[PDB]
Amino acid sequence: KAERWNGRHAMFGWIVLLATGYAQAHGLLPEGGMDAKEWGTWVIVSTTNGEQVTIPAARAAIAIGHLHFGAVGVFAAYSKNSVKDRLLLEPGEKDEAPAGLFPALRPGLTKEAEMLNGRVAMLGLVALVAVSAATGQDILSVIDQGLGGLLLK
Amino acid sequence: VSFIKPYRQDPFVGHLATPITTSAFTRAYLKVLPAYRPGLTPLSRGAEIGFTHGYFLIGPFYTYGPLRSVEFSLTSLAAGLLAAITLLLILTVGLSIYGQVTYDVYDNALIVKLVRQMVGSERTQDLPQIKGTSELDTVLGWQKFSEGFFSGGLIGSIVAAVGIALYSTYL
Amino acid sequence: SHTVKIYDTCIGCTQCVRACPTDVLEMVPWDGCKAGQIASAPRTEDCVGCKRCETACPTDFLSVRVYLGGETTRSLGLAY
Amino acid sequence: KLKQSDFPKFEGSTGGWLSAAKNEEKYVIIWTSKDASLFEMPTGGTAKMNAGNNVAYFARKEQCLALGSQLRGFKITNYKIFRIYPPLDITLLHPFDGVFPEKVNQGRSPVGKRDASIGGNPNPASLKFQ
Amino acid sequence: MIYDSQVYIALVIAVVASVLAIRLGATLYN
Amino acid sequence: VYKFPKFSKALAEDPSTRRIWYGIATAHDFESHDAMTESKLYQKIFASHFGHIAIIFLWTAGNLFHVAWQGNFEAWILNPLKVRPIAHAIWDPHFGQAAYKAFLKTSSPANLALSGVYEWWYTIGMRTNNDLYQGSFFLILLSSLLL
Amino acid sequence: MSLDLLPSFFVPLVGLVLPLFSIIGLFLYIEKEN
Amino acid sequence: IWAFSLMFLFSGRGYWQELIESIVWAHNKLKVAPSIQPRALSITQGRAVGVAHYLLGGIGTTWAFFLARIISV
Amino acid sequence: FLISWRGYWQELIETIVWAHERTPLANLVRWKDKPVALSIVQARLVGLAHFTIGYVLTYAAFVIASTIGKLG
Amino acid sequence: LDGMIGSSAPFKNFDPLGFAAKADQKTLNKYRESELKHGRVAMLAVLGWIVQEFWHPLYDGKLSSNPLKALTEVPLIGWAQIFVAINVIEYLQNKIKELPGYRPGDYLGTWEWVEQSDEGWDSYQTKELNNGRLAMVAIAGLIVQDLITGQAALEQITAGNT
Amino acid sequence: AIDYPTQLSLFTHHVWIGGFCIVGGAAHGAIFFVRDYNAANNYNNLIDRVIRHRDAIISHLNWVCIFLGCHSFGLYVHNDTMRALGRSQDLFSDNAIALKPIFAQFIQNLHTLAPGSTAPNALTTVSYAFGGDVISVGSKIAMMPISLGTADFLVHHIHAFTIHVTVLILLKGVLYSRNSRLIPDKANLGFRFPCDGPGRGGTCQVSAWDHVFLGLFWMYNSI
Ligand code: CLA
Ligand code: CLA
Ligand code: CLA
Ligand code: CLA
Ligand code: CLA
Ligand SMILES: CCCCCCCC(=O)OCC(=C\C=C\C(C)=C\C=C\C=C(C)\C=C\C=C(/C)C=C=C1C(C)(C)C[C@H](OC(C)=O)C[C@@]1(C)O)/C=C/[C@@]12O[C@]1(C)C[C@@H](O)CC2(C)C
Ligand SMILES: CC(/C=C/C=C(C)/C=C/[C@@]12O[C@]1(C)C[C@@H](O)CC2(C)C)=C\C=C\C=C(C)\C=C\C=C(C)\C=C\[C@@]12O[C@]1(C)C[C@@H](O)CC2(C)C
Ligand SMILES: CC(/C=C/C=C(C)/C=C/[C@@]12O[C@]1(C)C[C@@H](O)CC2(C)C)=C\C=C\C=C(C)\C=C\C=C(C)\C=C\[C@@]12O[C@]1(C)C[C@@H](O)CC2(C)C
Ligand SMILES: CC1=C(C/C=C(\C)CCC[C@H](C)CCC[C@H](C)CCCC(C)C)C(=O)c2ccccc2C1=O
Repeated sequence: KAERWNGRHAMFGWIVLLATGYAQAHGLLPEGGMDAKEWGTWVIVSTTNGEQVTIPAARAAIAIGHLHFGAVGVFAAYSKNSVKDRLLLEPGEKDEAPAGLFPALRPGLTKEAEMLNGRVAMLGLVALVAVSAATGQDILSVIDQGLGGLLLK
Repeated sequence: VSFIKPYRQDPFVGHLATPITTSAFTRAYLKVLPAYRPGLTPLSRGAEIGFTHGYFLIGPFYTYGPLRSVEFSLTSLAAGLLAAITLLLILTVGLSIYGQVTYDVYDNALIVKLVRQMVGSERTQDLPQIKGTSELDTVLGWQKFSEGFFSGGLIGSIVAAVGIALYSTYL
Repeated sequence: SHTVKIYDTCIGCTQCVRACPTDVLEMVPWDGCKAGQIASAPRTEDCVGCKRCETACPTDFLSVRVYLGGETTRSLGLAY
Repeated sequence: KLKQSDFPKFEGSTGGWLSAAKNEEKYVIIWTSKDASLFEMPTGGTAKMNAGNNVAYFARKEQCLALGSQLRGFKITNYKIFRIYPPLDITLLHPFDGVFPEKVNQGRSPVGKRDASIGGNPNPASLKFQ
Repeated sequence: MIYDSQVYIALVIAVVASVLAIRLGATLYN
Repeated sequence: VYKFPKFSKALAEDPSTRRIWYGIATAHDFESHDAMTESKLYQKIFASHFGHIAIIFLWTAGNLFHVAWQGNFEAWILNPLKVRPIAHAIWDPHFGQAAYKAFLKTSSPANLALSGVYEWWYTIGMRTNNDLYQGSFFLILLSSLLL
Repeated sequence: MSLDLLPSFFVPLVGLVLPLFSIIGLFLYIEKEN
Repeated sequence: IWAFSLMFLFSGRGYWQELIESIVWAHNKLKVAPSIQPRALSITQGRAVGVAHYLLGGIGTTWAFFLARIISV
Repeated sequence: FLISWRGYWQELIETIVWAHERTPLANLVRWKDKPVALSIVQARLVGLAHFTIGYVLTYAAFVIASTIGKLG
Repeated sequence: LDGMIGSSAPFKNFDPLGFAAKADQKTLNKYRESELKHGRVAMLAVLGWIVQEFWHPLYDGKLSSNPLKALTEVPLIGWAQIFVAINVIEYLQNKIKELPGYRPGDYLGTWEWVEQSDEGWDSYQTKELNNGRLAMVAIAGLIVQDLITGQAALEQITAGNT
Repeated sequence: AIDYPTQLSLFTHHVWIGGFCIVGGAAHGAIFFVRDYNAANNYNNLIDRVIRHRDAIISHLNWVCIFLGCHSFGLYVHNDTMRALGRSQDLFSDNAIALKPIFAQFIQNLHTLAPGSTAPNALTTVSYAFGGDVISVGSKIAMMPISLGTADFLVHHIHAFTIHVTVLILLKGVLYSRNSRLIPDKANLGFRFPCDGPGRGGTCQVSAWDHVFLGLFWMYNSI
C-alpha cells in the first residue's frame, strides 16, 4: 500500500518537476522576494548589511501549489469512506501481495502497470537526486541535461 | 403553579425540568439543529456543522490576526482563510481520534436488541453495554461525521471568505 | 481496591464496624478476646480508604489497618 | 407526579445519579416508615417519607448507607440496600445476613485476619520481586 | 561557513542515529 | 483506558485520569513493575544507561553543530574580548520588526552563548568552524555506537 | 536552496507538525484497550 | 512573616510530629520532658496559622509600602 | 498547588462533570477516563515542580540580564 | 368569548360583534395567537418608540429621534438582519406549534408544568393580554399622530399639540 | 483631600476591613448550614431549593470565573507578550486595539449633567470624579475628573474576576457544607475538620472551613 501510494506521488511529482522547469524557462514563476512588511519577520531569511533578504516569491508560489496538492491529499485521507483507494489499511484488510522483483507485464490501466510505473518513477527520483548530489548542479539543471535541453529552452 | 419539577418524574436523577431544559422553545430549537435534526445522515450533520463552524471561524482569524488591515487586503483574507482551514483540520483530527478510541460498532439500534434478546455472554462493551442508539455512535457513523465536518468546514470557510471580500469591496 | 487487614490485638469493641461509611467491616465470632468477637473485612471492594475505621480503633497501634492500593470507581468515591 | 408511588416525596435535585448509574451500577435503598417524616437527602435537600414502603435510588453505596444512618435517628431499622448492575441484577448488600455488621452473627468467617500484631509484619526487603 | 554538503550529510547521519534510537526504544518495550 | 501502563496492571484498571498521570510518574520505577525480576531490572537499567549516554552525546553534538553553523566562533577567535559569542540563530514567526532588529546579530537574530563553550573549545585547540563540525560528526557517530 | 532557508523549513515542521503527530500517537496509545 | 507562613501552608503535621519525637527524646534523655506532652499543631490549626501569617505578612508589606511611598511624596 | 489541597478540587470537578453531562450539543462527546482531581502526592509533586521551575527561570533571567545590562 | 383566559372586569368576554360565537376551536386558537403576537409586538414597539425618542445611542447618534423617520435611515443592511432574525424566530415558533399539547400563544411550553392552572397563572396571562391590548391601541395612536402631525410622542406632548 | 497619606490609608484600611468582614459572613453562613440548619423546618423553601441545584450554581460560577480570568488576565499577558515581541500595535491599549468602557463613561456623563437637568436644585455634581473642574487647595489637587480608558477596563474586569472567584470558593463552601457526592454525611463531621481521609483519591480540605481558608487567600488577592 505504501509503495503504491509513494509511486503515484513520485509519478505526479515527475510531472510537477517538468511543469516547474517549464514555468521557470518560460518567464512565469514571479520575480523578487516576499514583502516582510506584509508577511511579518518570518519571511526574512537574512540581513547582510542593512538589507533584508526575504524568501523568494517564486518559492512562496510553489509552496502554495504544493499546499493545494497536499490539502487534496489530506482531504482524501480524512475521506476514507468516500474514496476508491484508501490511504491506510482497515483492521482486517491485508496488504496486497508484494509484486516481487518484476511485476506482471500487464499493459494498460492495470494494478501491475501502475505498480511498475511508480517503481520506475521513484527510482528515477532517486537517480536524479544522486546525480545532482554527486555532480553538484541544480535538480532542474540535471533534468535539463537529461532532456537534452528541451526543458530549459 | 410550579415551573420546576423532577425530570421525567424521577426525583433521583441529577437533573431538573426547568423552563430551560424542557421548554417547548428549547425542544424545537434543539430539534432544528443539525446535531439533532431528524432525517439527516451523519455525513449531512457533519457537513452542516462544518459549514457553520468554518463560516464563523474565519471571522476572528481574519479580523484580529497577525496580518490585519483596516482596509481590505487579499493577504489578510488569505491568512484568515488558511488559519481557519488549519484549525478545522486540527478539529477533524481530534474528531477522528475520538471516534477511533470511543466506539466499536458499525450498525447501532440493533446490537443492543440482539444482546437483550439473544444473550451477550462475551467480553461485553461491544455486544452488551453500548451507550446511545444514534447513528452518530458507530465507527462508520462517526467517520462519516468527521468527513462531513472537514469538507463542510473547507466549503464554509471559502464561502465566508468570498462573502467578506464582496462586503469589503462593493459596500 | 484497597486492602484491609485485621490483627489479633482486636478487642472486639465494634467501633471500627460502626464507623465504616461503605459497609466493609463486620463483627464475626472469635475466641481471642473477652468480647468473643473480631472485626472482619469481607467487602473490601467497597473500601474507599477514608480510614475512619482506624480512627475509631482504641488498641495501641491499631487492629485494623488500611493499605491503599489499586483504584476503582467504587474506591475513588465517584458518583459519576 | 412521580414514577412510582413508593418514592419519597422529593422534588428532585441536580445532585442525583448521572450517566454512570445507567451503564455501570446503581444502588437502591428500601425501607418502611410508620410516619411521613421529613428527612434530608444525601444528595440534595429535604424529602418526605411515605407512611409505608419507601424506595430511593442513588449512585453510590456510601450515599445509601448515609441515608440509612440518618434513618436510624427516626427509629427506622429495617432499611435494606441493594446493588443494581446495568440490567436488573439485584444484589442485597448492607444487611448481608439479615443482621447489621456491628452485631455478631453466627455463620460469619474472619476475612483479612492476621494472627499477629503489627510488629510481626515481614520486612519489605524480603518482599522484593514477587 | 559550512557547506550544504556538510550540513546535508550531518542530517543524514542524524537520521541513522534516529533509527538506532527507535530500535533501542522499541527494544526497551512498549 | 487500558494498555498504557503496560508495566502496571493495577494502574491499567483505573477508570480515571489518575492512570495516565501515574503512568508517567512510575515509568522509571522498574522495581515496582509487574512481572519483575532482578535480571530484567539490571538489563533494563543497563540499556537505559546506554540510551542516556547517547542523549548526552547528541546534545553535545548539537551544541557543536549550532556553534559551527550559526555562531561566530571564527570571528570570536580574532577578538575574544570584544566579540560576544553566539549560541544559535533565532527563527520565531511571532517576532515584530523591533524584536528582529534588537536580536539581530550579524546575519540573523541569534542568542548570545552563556555556556562558555567558545572559551572551552578555543582552549582545547579549536580554531575553525570545520573543527566544530568534525566534533559534531564524531559525537553523532558515538551516539550511534551507544544506541 | 540556501542554508539560511533551513530554519524556516525546519522550525515550523518540528515545532508544529511533530506535536500534532506525537499527540495523535500518544492519545491513541493511552486510550487503547485490551 | 509572609515567607514564614509558607512553612505552615506547604508542610504537613506528620513531619513535625516525628521531629518533635526526636526533640522529646533529647528532653527525656536530659530528664526535662514536660508533663504536658508536646504535639504538633493540628491540621486545621496549621492551616489557620499559615493563612493568618500569610495575611499579616502580605497586608503589612503593602501597608509599609503604601505608607512610606505616600508620605515621602 | 501547594496551599490548596485535594477535596476542594474533587467537588469542583464533580460540578464540572455534571455540567458537561447535562448540556446539549456537548453530550455527544464523553470522556473515556473519568476526570478526577490530582492525588495528594501528585499534587505535592506538581506544586514542587512549578515552584522549582519558576525559581530557576526567574533567577536565571535575573542574573543573566542584570550582569549583561550592568556590565555593558 | 369562552372559558379562555383574558376576560377582565370592564368587559367580560368582550365579543360585541360575535366573532367567536360562531368560530370553532381552531379559529379561536388562531385568534388568540394573532392577539398575543400583536400585543407583544406592540409592547415592544411602544417601548422602542419612547426610548428611541429620548435615547438613540447607536449609529453614533444621528438616526433622527423621530420614529417613522429613522425607519428610512437604518443602513438597510441592518434591516435585513432584523428581518431574518424575526423570520428565524417565527420558524422556531412554527416548529413549536406542532409539539404535543401546544397552546395558542404558549411558546415557552408552560403546559408541560401547568396542569390544573391556578388563578394566579390565569391572572398573569390576563395581565399580559391586557397590557398587549393597551400597547396595540397606544402604538396605533403613536403612528397615526406622528403621521398627521409630524412630531413624535414626547415632542408633541412637550410643545402642547394636544 | 490634600492629605494624600490619609486618603490612601483610609481607603485601603476600609477595603481590607470590608473584605475580611465579607469572608466572615460567608464563614458564618457555612457554620449556620452545618450546625443550625434544620432540613424539616426548611421544606421546599428558598434555602432548600438552593441546595437542591447547588451543582448548577457552582458549575456556572466556575465557567464565569474561568471566562473572566482567561479574558482579563490573558489580555494582560497578551499585552505583555506583544510588547516583549516588539509589536506595539497589537496590544489592548488606547493607541491599539481599544476596549473603551463606554458604559461607565456614559454614567460619568450623566452625573456631570445632573445639576440643573436631573438634579435641578443642585449647583454642582456630587463628585468631581465624574467630571467638572480641577479642585485644588494650596496648589494641591483635591479632586479631579477620573478618566476611564482601556487601562481601567482591564483592571475593572480583573476586579470582577477576583470577586467572582472569591464568591465561588465561599459559595461552594456554604452549599457543600452539609453533604456532597464525595462525602454524603459531611454535616456529621462538623464545620471545622481537616478531611475525611486519604481515600476517594484524597479528601483534603473538604470542610467548609477549608473554604473560608482558601477564600481568605483569594480575598487577599482581590483586595
Ligand atoms: C539535542 C541536540 C539539539 C538541540 C537541542 C537542537 C535545537 C535546535 N535545532 Mg538542531 N540539530 C542538532 C542537534 C540539536 N538541535 C544536530 C545534531 C543537527 C545536525 C543534523 C541539527 C540540525 C539542525 C538544523 C538544520 C536546524 C536545527 C534547528 C534547531 C532549533 C529549532 C528546532 C528544530 O528545527 O530542530 C530540527 C533539528 C533537526 C532536523 C536535527 C535533529 C536534532 C537531533 C539530531 C535530535 C536530538 C533529539 C534529542 C536528543 C531528544 C529528542 C526528544 C524527542 C523524542 C521528543 C533548535 C534551537 C533549526 C534552527 O536553527 O532554527 C533557527 C534548523 O533549521 N537543527
Ligand atoms: C514552534 C512552535 C510554533 C510555531 C513555529 C508557530 C508558528 C506560528 N504561530 Mg504560533 N503558537 C505556538 C507555537 C508555535 N507557533 C504556541 C505554543 C502558542 C500558544 C502559546 C501559539 C500561539 C499563537 C497565536 C495566538 C498566534 C500564533 C500565530 C502563528 C503564526 C505567526 C504569525 C504570522 O505571521 O503568520 C500568519 C499566518 C498565516 C498567514 C497562516 C498560517 C496558518 C497555518 C499555521 C499554516 C499551516 C499550513 C498547513 C501545512 C496546512 C495543512 C493543510 C491544510 C490546508 C489541510 C505562525 C504560523 C499567529 C497566527 O498566524 O495565527 C494563525 C497567531 O495569531 N501562534
Ligand atoms: C418592534 C420593536 C422594535 C423595532 C422595530 C425597533 C426599531 C429600531 N430601533 Mg428600537 N427599541 C425597541 C424596540 C424596537 N425598535 C425597544 C423595546 C427598545 C428598548 C430597549 C428599543 C431601544 C432602542 C434604542 C436605544 C435605539 C433603537 C434604535 C432603533 C432603530 C435602529 C435599529 C436598532 O439599532 O435597534 C436597537 C434595538 C435595541 C437596542 C433593543 C431591541 C431589543 C428587542 C426589541 C427585544 C428582543 C428582541 C428579540 C430578538 C425577539 C423577541 C424574542 C421573543 C419574544 C420571540 C430602529 C428604527 C436605534 C436608533 O437609531 O434610534 C433612533 C437606537 O439607538 N431602539
Ligand atoms: C499565579 C498563580 C495563580 C493562577 C494563574 C491561578 C489561576 C486560577 N485559579 Mg488560583 N490560586 C492560587 C494562584 C493562582 N491561581 C493560589 C496561590 C491559591 C492558594 C489559595 C489559589 C487557590 C484557588 C482556588 C481555591 C480557586 C482558584 C481558581 C483559579 C482559576 C480561576 C478561573 C480562571 O481564571 O481560569 C483561567 C485561567 C487563567 C487565568 C490562568 C492563565 C491562563 C491564560 C492567561 C490563558 C490561557 C493560556 C493558554 C491556554 C496557553 C496554551 C499554551 C500552552 C499549552 C503551552 C484559575 C485557573 C478557582 C477555580 O477552580 O477556577 C474557577 C478556585 O476555585 N485558585
Ligand atoms: C483570553 C485572553 C486572550 C485574548 C482574548 C487574546 C486575543 C487575541 N490574541 Mg492573544 N494571547 C494570549 C491571550 C489572549 N489573546 C496569551 C495569554 C498569549 C501568550 C501565550 C497570547 C499570545 C498571542 C500571540 C502570539 C498572538 C495573539 C493574537 C491575538 C489576536 C488574534 C487571536 C486569534 O486568532 O483569535 C482566534 C479566535 C477564535 C478562533 C475565536 C475564539 C473566540 C470566539 C469568538 C468565542 C465566541 C463565543 C461565543 C460568543 C459563544 C456564544 C455563541 C452563541 C451562538 C450561543 C486576538 C486579539 C495574535 C495577534 O497578533 O493579534 C493581534 C498573535 O499573533 N495572542
Ligand atoms: C506546484 C506547481 C508549480 C507551478 C509553478 C507556478 C504555479 C504556482 O505557483 O502554483 C501555485 C498557485 C496555484 C496552484 C493551484 C493548484 C495547485 C491547484 C490544484 C488543485 C487541485 C485539485 C483541485 C485536486 C483535485 C483532486 C481530486 C478531486 C482528487 C481525487 C480523487 C479522484 C479524482 C481520483 C476521484 C476520487 O473519487 C472518489 C471515489 O472519491 C476521489 C479522489 C480523492 O481519489 C498560484 C500561485 C500564484 O498565485 C500565487 C500564489 C501568487 C501569484 O502572484 C503568482 C501565482 C499565480 C504563481
Ligand atoms: C519513496 C521515494 C520517492 C518518493 C517521491 C515522491 C513521493 C515524490 C514527491 C514529489 O511529487 C512531490 C511530492 C512534489 C514535487 O514537487 C517533488 C517530488 C519529489 C517529485 C523513494 C524511495 C526510495 C527507496 C529506496 C531506494 C529503498 C531502497 C531500499 C533498499 C536498497 C533496502 C535494502 C534492504 O531491504 C533489503 C533489500 C534487505 C533488508 O534486510 C536490509 C536492507 C538493506 C534494509
Ligand atoms: C513514470 C514516470 C512518470 C509518470 C507520470 C505520470 C503517470 C503522469 C500522469 C498524469 O496524470 C498525471 C499525474 C497528471 C496529468 O495532468 C498528466 C498525466 C500525464 C495525465 C516517470 C519515470 C521516470 C523514470 C526515470 C527518470 C528513470 C530513471 C532511471 C535511471 C536513470 C536508471 C538508471 C539505471 O538503468 C541504468 C542506467 C543502469 C542500471 O543497471 C542501473 C540503473 C540505475 C537502474
Ligand atoms: C512548624 C510547624 C508545626 C510545629 C509548630 C509548633 C509546635 C508551634 C510552636 C509554637 C510555640 C511553642 C509558641 C509560640 C512561640 C512564638 C515565639 C510566639 C509568637 C510570637 C508572638 C509575637 C505572637 C506544626 O505543628 C504544623 C502543623 C501543620 C502544618 C504545618 C506545621 C508547621 O509548619
